[PDB]
Amino acid sequence: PAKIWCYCRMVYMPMSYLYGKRFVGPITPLILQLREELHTQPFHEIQWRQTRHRCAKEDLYYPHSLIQDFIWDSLYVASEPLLTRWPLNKIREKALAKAMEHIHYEDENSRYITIGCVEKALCMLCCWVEDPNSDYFKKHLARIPDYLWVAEDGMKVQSFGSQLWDATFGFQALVASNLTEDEVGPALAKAYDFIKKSQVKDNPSGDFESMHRHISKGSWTFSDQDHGWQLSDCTAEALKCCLLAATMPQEVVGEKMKPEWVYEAINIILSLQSKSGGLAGWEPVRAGEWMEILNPMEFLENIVIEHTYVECTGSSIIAFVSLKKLYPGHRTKDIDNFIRNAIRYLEDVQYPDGSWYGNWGICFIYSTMFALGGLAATGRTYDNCQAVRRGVDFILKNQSDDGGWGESYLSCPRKVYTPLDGRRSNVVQTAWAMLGLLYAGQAERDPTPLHRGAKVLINYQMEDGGYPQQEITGVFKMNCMLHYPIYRNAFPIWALGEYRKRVPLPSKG
Amino acid sequence: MWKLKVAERGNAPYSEYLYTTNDFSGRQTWEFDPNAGTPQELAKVEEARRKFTEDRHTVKPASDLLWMMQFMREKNFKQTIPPVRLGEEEQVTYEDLTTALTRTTNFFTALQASDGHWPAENGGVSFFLPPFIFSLYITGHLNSIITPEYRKEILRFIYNHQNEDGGWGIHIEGHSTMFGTAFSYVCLRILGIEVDGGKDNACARARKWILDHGGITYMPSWGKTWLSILGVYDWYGCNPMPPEFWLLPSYLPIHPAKIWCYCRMVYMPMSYLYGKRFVGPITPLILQLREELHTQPFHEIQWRQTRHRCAKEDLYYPHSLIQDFIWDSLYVASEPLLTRWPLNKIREKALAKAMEHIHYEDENSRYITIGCVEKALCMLCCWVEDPNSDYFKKHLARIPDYLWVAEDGMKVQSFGSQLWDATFGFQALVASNLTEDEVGPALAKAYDFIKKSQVKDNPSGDFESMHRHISKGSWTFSDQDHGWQLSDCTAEALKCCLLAATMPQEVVGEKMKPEWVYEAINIILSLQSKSGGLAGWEPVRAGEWMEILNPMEFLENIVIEHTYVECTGSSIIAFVSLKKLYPGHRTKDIDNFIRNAIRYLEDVQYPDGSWYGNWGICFIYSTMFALGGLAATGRTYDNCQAVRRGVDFILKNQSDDGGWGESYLSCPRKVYTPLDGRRSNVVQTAWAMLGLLYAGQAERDPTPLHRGAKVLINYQMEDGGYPQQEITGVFKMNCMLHYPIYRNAFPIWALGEYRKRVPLPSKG
Ligand SMILES: CCCCCCCCO[C@@H]1O[C@H](CO)[C@@H](O)[C@H](O)[C@H]1O
Ligand SMILES: CCCCCCCCO[C@@H]1O[C@H](CO)[C@@H](O)[C@H](O)[C@H]1O
Repeated sequence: PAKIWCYCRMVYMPMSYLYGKRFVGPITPLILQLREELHTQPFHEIQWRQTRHRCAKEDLYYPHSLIQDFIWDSLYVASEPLLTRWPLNKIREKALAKAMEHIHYEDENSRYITIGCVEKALCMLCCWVEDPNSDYFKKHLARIPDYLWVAEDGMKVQSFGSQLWDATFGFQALVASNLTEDEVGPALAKAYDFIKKSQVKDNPSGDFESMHRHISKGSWTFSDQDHGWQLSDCTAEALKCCLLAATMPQEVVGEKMKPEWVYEAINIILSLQSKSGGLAGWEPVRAGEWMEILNPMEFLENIVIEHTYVECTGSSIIAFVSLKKLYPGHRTKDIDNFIRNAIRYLEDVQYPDGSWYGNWGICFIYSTMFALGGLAATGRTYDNCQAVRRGVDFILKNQSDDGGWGESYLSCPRKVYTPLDGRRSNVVQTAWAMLGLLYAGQAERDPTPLHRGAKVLINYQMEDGGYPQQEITGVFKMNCMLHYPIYRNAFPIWALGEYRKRVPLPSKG
Repeated sequence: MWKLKVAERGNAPYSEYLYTTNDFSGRQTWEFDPNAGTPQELAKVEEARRKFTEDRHTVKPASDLLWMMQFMREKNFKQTIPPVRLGEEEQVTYEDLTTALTRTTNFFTALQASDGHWPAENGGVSFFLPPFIFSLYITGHLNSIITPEYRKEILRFIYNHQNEDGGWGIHIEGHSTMFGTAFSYVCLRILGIEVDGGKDNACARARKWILDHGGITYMPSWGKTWLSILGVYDWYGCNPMPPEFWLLPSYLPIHPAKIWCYCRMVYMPMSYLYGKRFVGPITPLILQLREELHTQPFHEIQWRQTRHRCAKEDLYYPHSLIQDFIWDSLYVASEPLLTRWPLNKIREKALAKAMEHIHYEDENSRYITIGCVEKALCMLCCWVEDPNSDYFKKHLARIPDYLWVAEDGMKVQSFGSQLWDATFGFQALVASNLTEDEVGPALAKAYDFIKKSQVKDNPSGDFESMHRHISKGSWTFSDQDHGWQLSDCTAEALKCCLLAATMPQEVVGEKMKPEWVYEAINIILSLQSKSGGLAGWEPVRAGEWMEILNPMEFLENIVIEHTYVECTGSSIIAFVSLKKLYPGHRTKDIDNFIRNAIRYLEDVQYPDGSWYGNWGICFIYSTMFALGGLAATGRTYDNCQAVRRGVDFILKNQSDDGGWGESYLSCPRKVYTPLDGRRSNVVQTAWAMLGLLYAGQAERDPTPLHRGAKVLINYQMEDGGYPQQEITGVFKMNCMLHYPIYRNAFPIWALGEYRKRVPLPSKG
């Protein structure tokens, strides 16, 4: 269990307990009258041993391997005839007790706001079937209304919080944009104090070490401080925000953080790193890529084991480069080595077409922006450099009739980069492309394409404010999708803030 | 008193009469004449021996000079042309290049053209000869087969290349290995030579290196398995390899029809030997030699916990945790069961199936099976079953087909390479301009041999559904007597045939029928992967996760095959060349295959602008083939994807005079270290020039090409050829190979197209 991914470990463990207990819910009169219409054959007059392997051709993304199917088939006859009529009392009871105590130790440290709606829902049943009358069940029931949400359509369910990530992105956009009226100072302070208060500093309760978990010291979460989960992606943006706000005057933004807490964040970031370059999100490395053969699901990919993410590597390298300007005072001979290790990783992930796709945003250029931002930091030029011109040429070759950029939700799963969505464009994707191209120093090279890129943004501006474009603009594990409501405004303002700073574009009137 | 002569002895050559397929089409044999002698020519042998003995440190390999010496009397050309030398950036004209070609081509084509090819050699690594010595010692025919005059030659071969530090190498240019050192010491000691401490008899020197490395328990699994048969090691100290893997309905994920052919044909005799638990007789030499080797008493040590002790010098691919756990579980699953209470039915059926599979395989292979080690092990496998038979005698009869002699002592040739080198030489000759036009008879005398070298008959018996692939009009790497499909040689053979097809009939002779090429095209199209490219023997079996079960630790990617870039480039250039002659077979399929293969080449490219190969030791060896296969589909240079990367990589890396060089350790480390003293080699420079030429850089900027051509004329010998001696070959990223004719085949090929591409006008 100390080898598999954290999400799979915390999801399948309640599944393991439920399978071991063979728990079946009460058969209400609705169940008996509804179980007949679903199945095309009679409910109890069918077979089940040979019906286990029937995969649909519509929901099949990663088919099972021969070895995996053979292992499951062997285990079916190894376990069911044994641990159902003559169950090993000692082994099964110890396994159930260990699962129960692990779930109890995990939920207490997670403050009952555990990762995933499905995982929390399954854990609620797992703890209810053990003791319907307790306090853990009541506290789990109390945090249920923390996930429901309302929109233009009916009520929906929010998988997890994202206030910290969007707040950091908005703060970075605001500070990058020129303070014209300078009245954003109070809002910047009222967000900075919240950001400071959002830092997770306490260790998980109990013996977190040697319990299939990693050490957390001054780390950041993705949802809120109440969770207490280390994630290198959000920490890299938080450190950049803190460093950029550090140089701002004290009299305008307020007090500043102590310079000793950043060392813990640097140590945590350096803790997560692979042997060939880059870093993962939660754990550095467990095993090889051959562990994915045992994937139970068929509509996802790369779930059992983690992998290195290019966006996190780019954010970490740009954060480390930004730190050098302020003060070099911690492991001068180690940060340079880490940067050298990370530099060669970015070149490997590049595809021959000149672009490499990400893992969270639905685009072949979403990770390109972060890579270009993290590549120009180490002095990578454009006239004479390796792999820098490939992304620029890829971006230039692919545009709309008016210079816009667009893709489709099926582009990433097929890994083909199909932009045929009607030759349309979106504000978020165009802003991402412009920001990525800006880090390459193309403003002084040839800003003529940038003129239409900026002009295709002003028309989409609403008189009431904001941009009315509505798209998911997010992917999850190459099959699932995600939506962000503030990306419509956060990124265009960020791009327009640096558009004037890079190229003055003089015009008296 | 050694004369090199074609065999022509199909009726009882040494001990048993054998059967040929095309009247000994290229059979290689060597005989020690009893009455040969010359007052002055025989004196050259001592000079050849002493030159290598004194320049072993500076030059590790040795080109075959005594072999080509014998052909100087048979063809007394006596040509006198000084080596043309140009300096101070003087532009060369057609005259100097034509003179150099006239001097370096006539003797090359007169070296050997009677049969239709040139005798080539592999790379002497001193790795598979101790198996032959052990086999001959265990069969009792060592005295009958190995004459005493061969003993001094093999002793000199062993002594000529020995590391002064004590630790030998896996290949000729190795450094501080345990397998090679131990095997060489055992083979030298078992042939009746005592223990001394001199420079010639360096047993005492090797004692210090053997003893200070934890005995002989740090050698790889092959060494332990081999010494367990000779009464030196114990079966409990190695890993279990049950012979029951061949009993399955071929539905399990691991079946013999899934693993590579070489591994399947090598480990099967190992499986039989492990199942039978056969141990050779303990001669008085064995008991007196088993004590000095081990640092502890022979029988007073443990073996169950000594199975996992890997040396830090001969470790390239460490074992995985799952593999070690599987072996540990199998050790207690099989040994307590199938040793004291063996399953009679299962074990007997497994042994019978292994025996019948070996017998069916050797008959179809004409007893010239792949690999010296595999043949040596199969000889023991068939001898322990029936010491008095005909298969054993016929195996014993083909033993002298592998021994070879060079400037150093007698060596062993792993496999034949006459067809590959003959095709390369023919391609070079036809690409070079026919100045005197007298190469026509030699071209015909090689073309008829090439036509006769085609394998057309199916393997005897039910070759299909026997873990083998269909062969129809295929080509082998060694000779037609083998009958093994290989897409690499077929691609070059088809190009040679197509290029010779457009030549006039009156000058080269008759031509092949246009119906046989369809079978070759079908065979080539049969081998292809689902993502692009193709393998050598089988299209695809499983994924890349099968390599976790690798038993060896000094190699990599042995259990399963892989796609080779060089073969893909050769196939695509052959297919493009075929379109010019006549499109008449699957017009909608060849284009699809080319489209599939095009995208494969882009993927294998490294970010540095170059991708290394698998057979030549260079990061640019595969680059030449890729560039040759990429410019065929209209890939330009000014505006194209990935074409400029290789050109920039080649331009950025040069010598002080524009030369190119690498090191044997560059490919294993995948770093492309050229720091060999900033030197260069003729073969590598010719490869680089040929690869750059396909990119159309002759009209772009031929200024770098001037020095690239000039650094070649100086290396030209007045007697002909180039004296540079390097292996210029790699095998599975750890082993090395040598080619003796690459010194001449490639420079002439480059010079032939140098004048054709850029005229370089100069009136005088
Ligand atoms: C200490 C040794 C106890 C011997 C078996 C106890 C009697 C049966 O006990 C049961 O046996 C079944 C099959 O083994 C399983 O259900 C469990 O082992 C156990 O509950
Ligand atoms: C149908 C079962 C017959 C007996 C199987 C015993 C377990 C297999 O084991 C083998 O069986 C041989 C034949 O009995 C015996 O020589 C030994 O028990 C053992 O070698």
